[PDB]
Amino acid sequence: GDPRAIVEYRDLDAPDDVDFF
Amino acid sequence: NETEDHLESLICKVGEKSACSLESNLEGLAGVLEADLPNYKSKILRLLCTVARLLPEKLTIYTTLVGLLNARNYNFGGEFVEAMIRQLKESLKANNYNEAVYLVRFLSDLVNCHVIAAPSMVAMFENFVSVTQEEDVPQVRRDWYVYAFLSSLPWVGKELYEKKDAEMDRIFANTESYLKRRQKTHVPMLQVWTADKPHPQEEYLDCLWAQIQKLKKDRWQERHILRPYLAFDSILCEALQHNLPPFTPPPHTEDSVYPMPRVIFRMFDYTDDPEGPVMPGSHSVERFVIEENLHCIIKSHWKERKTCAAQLVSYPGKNKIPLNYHIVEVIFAELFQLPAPPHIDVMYTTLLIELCKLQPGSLPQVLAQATEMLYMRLDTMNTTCVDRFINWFSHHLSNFQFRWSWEDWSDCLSQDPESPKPKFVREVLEKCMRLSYHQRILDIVPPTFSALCPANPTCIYKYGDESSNSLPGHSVALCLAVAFKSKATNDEIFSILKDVPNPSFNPLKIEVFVQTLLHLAAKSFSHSFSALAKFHEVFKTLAESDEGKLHVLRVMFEVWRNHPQMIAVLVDKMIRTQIVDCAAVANWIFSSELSRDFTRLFVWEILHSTIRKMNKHVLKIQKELEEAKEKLARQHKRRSDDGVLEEQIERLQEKVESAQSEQKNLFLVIFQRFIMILTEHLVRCETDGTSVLTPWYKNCIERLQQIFLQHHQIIQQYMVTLENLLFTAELDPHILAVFQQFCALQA
Amino acid sequence: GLLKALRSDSYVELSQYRDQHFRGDNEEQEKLLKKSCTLYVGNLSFYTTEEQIYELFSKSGDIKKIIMGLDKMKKTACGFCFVEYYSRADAENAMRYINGTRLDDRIIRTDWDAGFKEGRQYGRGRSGGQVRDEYRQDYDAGRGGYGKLAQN
Ligand SMILES: CN1CN([C@@H]2O[C@H](COP(=O)(O)OP(=O)(O)OP(=O)(O)O)[C@@H](O)[C@H]2O)c2nc(N)[nH]c(=O)c21
Repeated sequence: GDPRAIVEYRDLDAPDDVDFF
Repeated sequence: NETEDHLESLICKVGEKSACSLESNLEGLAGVLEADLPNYKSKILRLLCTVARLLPEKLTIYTTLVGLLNARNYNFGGEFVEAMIRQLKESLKANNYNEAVYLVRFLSDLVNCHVIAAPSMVAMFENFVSVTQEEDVPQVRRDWYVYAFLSSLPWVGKELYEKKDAEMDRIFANTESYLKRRQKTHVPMLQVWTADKPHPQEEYLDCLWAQIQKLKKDRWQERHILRPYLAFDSILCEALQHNLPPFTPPPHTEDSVYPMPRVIFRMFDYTDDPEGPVMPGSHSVERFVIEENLHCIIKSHWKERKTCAAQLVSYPGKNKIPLNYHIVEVIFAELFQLPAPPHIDVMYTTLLIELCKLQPGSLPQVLAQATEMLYMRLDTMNTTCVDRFINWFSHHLSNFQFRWSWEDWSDCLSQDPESPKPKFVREVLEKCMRLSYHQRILDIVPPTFSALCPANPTCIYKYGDESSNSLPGHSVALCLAVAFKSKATNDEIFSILKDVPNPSFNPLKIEVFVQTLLHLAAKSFSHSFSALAKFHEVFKTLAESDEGKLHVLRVMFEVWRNHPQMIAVLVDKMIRTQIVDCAAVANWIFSSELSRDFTRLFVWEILHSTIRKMNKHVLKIQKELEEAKEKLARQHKRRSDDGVLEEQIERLQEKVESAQSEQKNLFLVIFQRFIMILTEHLVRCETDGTSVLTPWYKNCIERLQQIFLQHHQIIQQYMVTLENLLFTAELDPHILAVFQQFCALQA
Repeated sequence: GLLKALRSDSYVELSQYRDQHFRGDNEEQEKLLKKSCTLYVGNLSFYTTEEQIYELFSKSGDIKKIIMGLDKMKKTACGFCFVEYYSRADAENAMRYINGTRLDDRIIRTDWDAGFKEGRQYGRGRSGGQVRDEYRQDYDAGRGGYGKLAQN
């Protein structure tokens, strides 16, 4: 029995992400 | 094209298991070859050269074949040896010395087939050895050349000695005169185990010369090499003899690069297999040929793990040997060898898994035995090899549902917690947790080992409800918390943070902000990435100063101090987002906050990852500049054959120069830090009059060695500044020893 | 030149799966796949946190970005992820060595992907999860349980 609740990424607002470096 | 691929299939098909005897296949293929010789001369020449360069593990087989064709044609043979010598010349001009060794070996076994007269080969070997008499030439050259000569001996030694024993004895005397005056400074930096028992890790040349001497005392009577040409007696004995032209090795050039010296990895012994065939002795040439063949087999099939395992399991030999132990030992030698393994570590672990799949009845016991044996020698293993062992073990167990007999290692409990064995156990448990959950680790690990299990990975929010209101910024923390639940914008957060009591840098401001942010985004990695990227302009404005970057790193560490993986991934994302430069992540690992966690793996994994990203960035910008320059040149020449781009090229030139400068500064800062910390430790220990050899010192020094080994390719450029500024004569000999070993590694 | 037997790389070859919602013909999808750096990691457990995926696939080389497989409506993990490496070589190594290796006692299936845009992290399945999760019938604790069809 996996003793850890599933994560909730509901509002994981990922707008625009690039790697400046 | 059907002709060429048919010829390739014909040539390659010899050697594999087949119903017909090996001699029948060789004779039949030789007949087909002579049947098609007048129309496919160059095609067969090319195929033979390619098979002489890419199939060392069948080096005997094809050599036999090449004799039969010579027995059928003299001009063919002469042109084939001319081709081979020209190919060898090209290989030595290409700085690719491995195929050079293989070519030489082929030529020597070809001499065994009565193709080339022995005296010409004797002259070639004399030239090789005389290369050692050259003046002002690296020792890694002299080394490689002597290695090629001595490694060629195990195949043609009987013939050359029985033909020209006088010149052979003179050559051996010259080789001894050279080897007695070699430099061994590099051995400590390369030994997997520094202890001289129960298996000394001697340099490859010394061990090889020991095998050669033992073979010579045994009248050159080996018991492992396959020689199919023995049955082909009459045919070969009625064959003409070719003479190789006078060979002169290419002169030394600055751009030439030779293989770096290595150390044979010995960990087994015949006493470890009281039931199987007598394992070849550590100084027997059979164990060198077996290791070489296994290395070639692994290097020829490193892409398909299934095929690599199948080839290893079905490795043939003249006499039966404990092939399981040999395979495990060679695989571990590849995995642990310094500076870096031949291939990616996950390749070796997957190869071991597949081998166990093929031979579940015997190999798993050997693997367990080797695991316990490595554990029992942890007291002196190099820290880099320790890291590789920990990673391998963790992944390999993960595969088999973390099912180890930890009670057998209860000894670590009795001894010091910082001792290498308990430290290795704790790191293995931490990595195993990284592939599982804390509860799983607890359930699996025996109760008495609970003191070693890693701490539960829970966020530590300093501004919790239970936290007293006295500490400054609690109200601001609550306001930020509410704003985060309210999808606040950057300007709103700026206003919230404005009313913070300063004790262009406010450490309390950054503390409260980062703390709150991290706490709210503390239920998964992806949420943390999203929070960092979305609000990366607040980090960028608040962490303008490097002191601010260090403060952000420190606060992030305080928030997640029971979960090293989060540290690693969050600093990887902060670096990628240019939240904190790599120098800041360099000065944070040597800080007094991480002193208690300095010897843990995650710290060094983080450091290595930052260096790797920095190097990839530099290489990427360089590649972009190269592509732009090539496009500009192509456009210019095409237009001529019939300024903005030049400006972009100049700008990218300046950018690459700055990137290289920052790379150099990163490495210099790392080494200066190491030097300062080790000097302070040594001074304190000397004043206290205590033992200098403590686990902390060993870990730090071996980490410096690990950095050198990993990035020698780049530090070769900084050598001048390193010698002028950091590693000077005034430095303590203990620290300067690492730099001297690094210098001797390729000189 | 070089023997064709050695260059064989059967673990870094395109699969038979073609994207069903891709905006373009199969030819450009194949071009993208031949040069992509993103790996679709399948057969994950719902409870699997992303730290362990990050650790393991970092062991196979540096990682640039990780995207967990969210539910269409519940916004919870569905048992799939996207790993975007920094170089093609790292992705090839991950396919040759990470494909098939156990993780949480569950076999990991790694395949090439044509990149990542918005909307590519929510399962196309109309139940919210993964289509395979709606078609499978075998019990699996790490995948919630019986397939959506079994319950309804
Ligand atoms: C099985 N998948 C699923 N997948 C991606 O995972 C996300 C959700 O897909 P899904 O809910 O499994 O639906 P679908 O892809 O149609 O699955 P299937 O085709 O197996 O029915 C989408 O972005 C989809 O493209 C994949 N991407 C690649 N490259 N290879 C694959 O095998 C898969």
